[PDB]
Amino acid sequence: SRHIELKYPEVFSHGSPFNVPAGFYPNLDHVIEHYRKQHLEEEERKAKKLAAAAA
Amino acid sequence: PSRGLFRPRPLLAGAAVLMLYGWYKLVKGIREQNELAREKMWARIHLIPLLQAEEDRDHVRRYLADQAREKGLLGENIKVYNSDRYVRPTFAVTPSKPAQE
Amino acid sequence: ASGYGLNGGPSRCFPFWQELLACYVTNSSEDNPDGKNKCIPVMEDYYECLHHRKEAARVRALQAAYREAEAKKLQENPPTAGQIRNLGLLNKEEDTKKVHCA
Amino acid sequence: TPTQTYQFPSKTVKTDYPLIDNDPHFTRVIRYARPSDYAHGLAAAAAGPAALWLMERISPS
Amino acid sequence: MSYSQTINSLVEVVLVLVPSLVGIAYVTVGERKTMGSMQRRLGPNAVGIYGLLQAFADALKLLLKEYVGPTQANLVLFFLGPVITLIFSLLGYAVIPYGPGLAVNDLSTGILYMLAVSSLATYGILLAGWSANSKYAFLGSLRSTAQLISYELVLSSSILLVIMLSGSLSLTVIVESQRAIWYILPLLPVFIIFFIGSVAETNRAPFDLAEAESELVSGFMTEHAAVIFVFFFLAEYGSIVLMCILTSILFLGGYLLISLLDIIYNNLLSWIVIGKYIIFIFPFWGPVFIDLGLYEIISYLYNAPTVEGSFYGLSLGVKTSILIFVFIWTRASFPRIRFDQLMSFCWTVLLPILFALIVLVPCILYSFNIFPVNISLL
Amino acid sequence: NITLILFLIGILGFVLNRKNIILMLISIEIMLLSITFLILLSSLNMDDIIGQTYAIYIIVVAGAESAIGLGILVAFYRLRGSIAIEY
Amino acid sequence: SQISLLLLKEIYTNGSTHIMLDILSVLAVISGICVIISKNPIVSVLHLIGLFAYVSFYLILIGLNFVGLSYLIVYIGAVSILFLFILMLINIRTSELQSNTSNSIPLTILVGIIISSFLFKMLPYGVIISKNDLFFITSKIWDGALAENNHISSIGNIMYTNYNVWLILASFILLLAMVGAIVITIKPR
Amino acid sequence: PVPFETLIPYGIIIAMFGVTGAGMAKVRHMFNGDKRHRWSVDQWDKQQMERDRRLTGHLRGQTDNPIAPPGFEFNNPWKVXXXXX
Amino acid sequence: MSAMSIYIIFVSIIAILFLAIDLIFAPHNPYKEQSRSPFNISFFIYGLVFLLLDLEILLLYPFAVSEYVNSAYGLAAALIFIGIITIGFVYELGHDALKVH
Amino acid sequence: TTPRFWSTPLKYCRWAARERPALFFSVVIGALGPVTLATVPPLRRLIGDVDAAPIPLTYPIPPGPRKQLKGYDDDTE
Amino acid sequence: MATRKPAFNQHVLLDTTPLPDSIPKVKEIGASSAPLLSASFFIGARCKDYNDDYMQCKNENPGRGEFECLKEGRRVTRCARSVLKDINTHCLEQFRAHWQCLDNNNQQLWQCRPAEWKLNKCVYENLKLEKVIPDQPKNSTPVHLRQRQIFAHHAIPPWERPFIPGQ
Ligand SMILES: CCCCCCCCCCCCO[C@@H]1O[C@H](CO)[C@@H](O[C@H]2O[C@H](CO)[C@@H](O)[C@H](O)[C@H]2O)[C@H](O)[C@H]1O
Ligand SMILES: CCCCCCCCCCCCO[C@@H]1O[C@H](CO)[C@@H](O[C@H]2O[C@H](CO)[C@@H](O)[C@H](O)[C@H]2O)[C@H](O)[C@H]1O
Ligand SMILES: CCCCCCCCCCCCO[C@@H]1O[C@H](CO)[C@@H](O[C@H]2O[C@H](CO)[C@@H](O)[C@H](O)[C@H]2O)[C@H](O)[C@H]1O
Ligand SMILES: CCCCCCCCCCCCO[C@@H]1O[C@H](CO)[C@@H](O[C@H]2O[C@H](CO)[C@@H](O)[C@H](O)[C@H]2O)[C@H](O)[C@H]1O
Repeated sequence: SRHIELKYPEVFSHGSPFNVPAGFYPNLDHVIEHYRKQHLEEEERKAKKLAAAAA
Repeated sequence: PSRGLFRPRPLLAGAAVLMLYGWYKLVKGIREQNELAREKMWARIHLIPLLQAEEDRDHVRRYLADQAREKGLLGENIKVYNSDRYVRPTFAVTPSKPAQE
Repeated sequence: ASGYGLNGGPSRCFPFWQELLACYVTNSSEDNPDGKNKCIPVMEDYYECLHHRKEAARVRALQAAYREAEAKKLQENPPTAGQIRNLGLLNKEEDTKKVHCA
Repeated sequence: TPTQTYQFPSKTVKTDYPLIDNDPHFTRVIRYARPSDYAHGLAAAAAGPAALWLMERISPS
Repeated sequence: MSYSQTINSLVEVVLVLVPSLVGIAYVTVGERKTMGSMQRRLGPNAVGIYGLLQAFADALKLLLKEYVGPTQANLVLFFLGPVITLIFSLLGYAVIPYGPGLAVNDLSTGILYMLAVSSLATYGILLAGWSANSKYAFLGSLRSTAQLISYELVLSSSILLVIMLSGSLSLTVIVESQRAIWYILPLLPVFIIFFIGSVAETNRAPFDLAEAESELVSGFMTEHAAVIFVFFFLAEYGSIVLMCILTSILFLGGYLLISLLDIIYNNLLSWIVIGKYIIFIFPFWGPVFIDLGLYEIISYLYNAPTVEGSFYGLSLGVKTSILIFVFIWTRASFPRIRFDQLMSFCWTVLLPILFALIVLVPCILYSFNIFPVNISLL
Repeated sequence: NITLILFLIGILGFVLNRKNIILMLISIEIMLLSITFLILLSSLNMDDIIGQTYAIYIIVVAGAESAIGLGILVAFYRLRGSIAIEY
Repeated sequence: SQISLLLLKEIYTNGSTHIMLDILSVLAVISGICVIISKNPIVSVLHLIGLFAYVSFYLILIGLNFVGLSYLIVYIGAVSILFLFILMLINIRTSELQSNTSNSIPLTILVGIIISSFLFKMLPYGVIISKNDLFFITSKIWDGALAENNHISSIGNIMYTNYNVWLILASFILLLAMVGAIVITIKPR
Repeated sequence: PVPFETLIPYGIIIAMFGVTGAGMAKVRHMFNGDKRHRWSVDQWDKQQMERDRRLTGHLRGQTDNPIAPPGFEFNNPWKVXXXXX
Repeated sequence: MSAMSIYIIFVSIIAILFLAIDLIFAPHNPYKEQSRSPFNISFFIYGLVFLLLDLEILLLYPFAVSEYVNSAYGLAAALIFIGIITIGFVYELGHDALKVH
Repeated sequence: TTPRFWSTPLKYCRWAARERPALFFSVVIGALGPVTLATVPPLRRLIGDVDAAPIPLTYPIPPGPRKQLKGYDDDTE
Repeated sequence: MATRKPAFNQHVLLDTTPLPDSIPKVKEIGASSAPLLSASFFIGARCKDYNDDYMQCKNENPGRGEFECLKEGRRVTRCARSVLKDINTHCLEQFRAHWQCLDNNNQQLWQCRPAEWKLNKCVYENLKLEKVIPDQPKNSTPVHLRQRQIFAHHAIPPWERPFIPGQ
């Protein structure tokens, strides 16, 4: 592997919630969509795995 | 010559009731302090946008002056960050000497 | 990179770190090896936020040109500090004009 | 529909069955437990003291 | 600001230090005068008109006394050791508020400043008994050092219970929080544990047996290292006064004084603009207070900065004095505890209770929604 | 630059020590102070409170090794009667 | 027309002097050598008590009040006291702890040069930031000042929640130093 | 009876604490411009007082003019340091 | 200058003056004119248990000035930290490690 | 003489309350902390004593799209 | 410049260079700290929408909001300037009485309730503007409308009554 997958992707949710200046935190909706795709693909892969082999 | 002033039963009862009264007065006070804090925060929130706006024009002013001071001195502007974000200055150019005073 | 600063938070360089983590996760995978190359500039911006070496280098140069430029031009009358402590005050309009040289 | 069904970045784990919760509440874990879980838990529980008793009878302390 | 900061700083430093030094010198006269009333005798009444110069003569007598310090391979321990003991003794005063924020330093971590100065104090006892030329006497200095470190934990664990109610380590904020109630009432056990710890920390009777047995084994060939130094005595009495002021800051009202204005407002209801000031009470009448002569002067004299500051100092002064009395009364009331017995009291009686209260108090604070805010308010 | 100087001092404490096993206890602590001071000064330079937390835990572990070390030194002294190396 | 950039001396919000840091660093170094050269282990520990206070003051003088006070409460208040106890009680003969330091003097030049010449490059720019000279500029913010916390309050905000695993592992380290130190030293019952 | 002569030292201590608090509040009142001093101050309060010196010249000066004077957009202080960072 | 600095100097100066009276005025004379025994383990234990409990109580001070935010989750963790340290105290109470009884 | 807790637990609790009072009531006060956390809040909400909302510690950004304001523009200077 | 609090600051750097002509200009607010806190609730009663647009705008542009949100900042200073002008035109006597009180009370609102109550009645009657602290508890009297203030240095006289908007 030349790619590292974060063991803890929840670091994107880190950050103090106090004394936050406006425009300090970057927009991470595209990060959220990458991790949403990944969850949906594993759900579907497993669904194909245990539904196309249980019939 | 036993006296009730030092008998354990009146003392524990007296000490107990004092602690409950003080614990009633602590409960009410901290509840008032926490509501005074709510009004202090909302008071600073309604002022934060006017105060930040006057700061923001000052940051735009000095940055545009520093960008010009460079173009007139070094012939161009040296890019520090590859991003277009405004980063608040760490170092500044300073006159060689302070005002006489 | 923790996201918590000395005054109740957040940390000054935390935006660059999240911008760097976002770039790596969303452009680099096992399919494309060179996706991480779009991260090279973003990492420099984060190494620069923490250490400020390139900014120091710009200022040392710009400051040397500024001092060598204001050390040779003719000076009419430098404003005293007391004059520049009355700048923008409600009753010292004469001193504000001198500071502004307008 | 709140319009943000997936709102937080989460770790996907390669497992064999569909994920229900990455972090269930304690009350739900007890509620969804099968009666086999109760036998298995009690069987293990008694195994500790019973090992110490059997180990006492055979090699006495 | 109006005038130079350096002048401001000097005026505040002299206004706090010089009146505190004259006070530490009358605590010594007061100990003797109090012990004598309780012991059916008199205190000092001869050096001075009412014995009020007794401290001055005793302090001056020591200064002019020859010192027999060995000075053998030590010219920095003898002449620079004890001097810094007195610097440490006066360092805690700079965080004392004589009014809201009226301190040399208004420090947010004021409590952790005082804990640091207490830990430094242990050295003076350990170094003072280092010059003791005796096997058992040297061990007594270690035993006194072990009494200080143990009762410091009692003092620091107890302060942590006030910080939980206050939310801050600023002595000003700690007192201002007590406008709701003095901390002695809701933290009654914690107060009586703090006072006992403070006497043991000061190494005063009934907790001084460790350093007391030292004078018994000197023999006929040795000497002590406190034969002429007023330094250690000034440090001792200064520590007692500072402990009493801290006890009054944390549990009594600090500088907070019961306010009559609130009591008279509730009772009075017949407000009159003609200056009569009729009262709707059973012992009331028609007062004849002069608007031009008395009420105008009284009202202005109430809000003058000097007057309000004077009654805040007098409040903190009365409460420190009451606690100084309890120190002297305690010394005149009990025998001495053996070192082993005091160590059991600290470690097997007062620390377990404090740790149990360390659990309980935040649990109650959460249960009644009474965690305070930790931002700058009050 | 102060943090590196003190790290040398603790290291040179081991360079110049043939007999003191007490001074090796002292030189370990000087090295811990230099490393904590470095983390603390770099923490103020990056606006990061997590460096202050890591410094705090290094102070706790440092005291705990002092307790574990001086206790072992007491166990050694009870049977040997000297803390001196026969060099 | 006249210089747009103007430099003035602050009057009532003028902070502290950088000089105090060069004084404290020089004092910290001087006492540092005196630790490793002193014949008596007692004097070395006293010079160590001196060093711990110079660093504590440097930290308080640069705004790290709670950690500097914590250093003063723990190192001078408790760690060094345990060092005085053991030292003032063990029988120490000072002649048996003295070694020929001159034999070791050549290796001191060698080790000092090599270690310093490597570690220095490793440090970040901001530790070695201190003729035109750079100055550090600072300005004010309002949204990030609404409810500013002292550092202890900020450490507290994250110490018992986000990074609570460190507290759990340290509590077990202290627990081990308690049980283990008593087991190796005391006579049971 | 009351032994007032033993109470005399206690009055001196109370009077000493009184004169410290009496005089300290007076000099801080004149230091702050014949106005009461500020106490539990934070970054906000300190910056609010710096802006009071921007409008009036005094850290405790006050004015309720909705329009800032000319030159106010230039006197915003940016503190310069040599070592801290 | 700062009040803290002027205060420390003044305390330092007073100490010098009291010292000077002794050197200037008090009389002076030029003439300024080996065993082994085991030490009690108790002395070690007093500093040992102090050092560990002092650190643990120190680690609790940040909780007291951050309780409004720590709240229930913070309370729980701080109680788990209190319970572990208490169990160690019950061990020194159980073995009379302080050797006081 | 002294009882055994496992053999007679209630008679031990009397002996410890009488013979080891500082220790016994430390364990008791300690246990009252977990009791108060499990009883008072349910009783508080039974009688209507609600918890206060958290106070604001960051500027309270409004959720949703911006409101597209009109007024107070450059022409109103 | 950097938001770090300074530790060894001895000098101030000013810059007389003005903003470029292209940026539309604004007149900055000239009220001090204490007048702003007296009118802080009145400004948030009227300027809340504009104050919220500005913060929402800067949020929508991360790292680029000082620029890119100038027009909105100019709208917040004009709206706040309109409230300060109105208090001066109508509530000047009570307004000064309030913030000069806060001047000698550590700028603490609970210390100056009687002055605020009289200023609240003037503003509400002249500008219809009311002070609302959001999310206050419902089982108790609002802290700002309470006859007794525990943490007040001076007792509130019984005849001084809290202003309720409509009674
Ligand atoms: C800055 C001013 C002070 C500088 C230092 C001046 C000297 C300070 C030491 C003296 C202060 C009083 O100190 C204390 O006085 C009393 C005298 O009543 C002594 O007490 C002594 O006399 C009484 C007489 O009743 C005996 O019961 C007691 O057994 C005995 O010890 C104490 O031993 C001493 O510790
Ligand atoms: C939680 C605490 C927070 C507040 C901390 C305040 C600390 C103030 C203490 C600084 C003074 C030094 O500490 C103090 O020094 C003197 C002398 O060294 C000691 O006094 C000791 O020596 C004197 C004279 O030699 C003896 O009369 C006395 O019997 C003996 O106790 C005190 O026991 C100690 O309390
Ligand atoms: C701490 C701040 C710096 C120090 C400030 C104060 C410095 C004071 C220095 C001068 C001190 C003079 O003090 C004086 O010294 C001399 C010389 O030792 C003493 O003289 C004594 O010893 C000499 C030794 O030759 C004898 O001959 C002489 O008979 C005897 O009296 C005096 O008794 C003493 O009173
Ligand atoms: C939140 C606070 C919680 C407080 C918890 C209190 C701790 C309870 C458990 C520890 C106490 C029980 O543990 C018990 O300790 C006592 C006192 O040393 C021991 O006591 C016995 O042994 C020691 C050592 O030989 C003797 O000095 C002592 O005279 C003897 O009675 C018991 O052998 C031990 O079983």
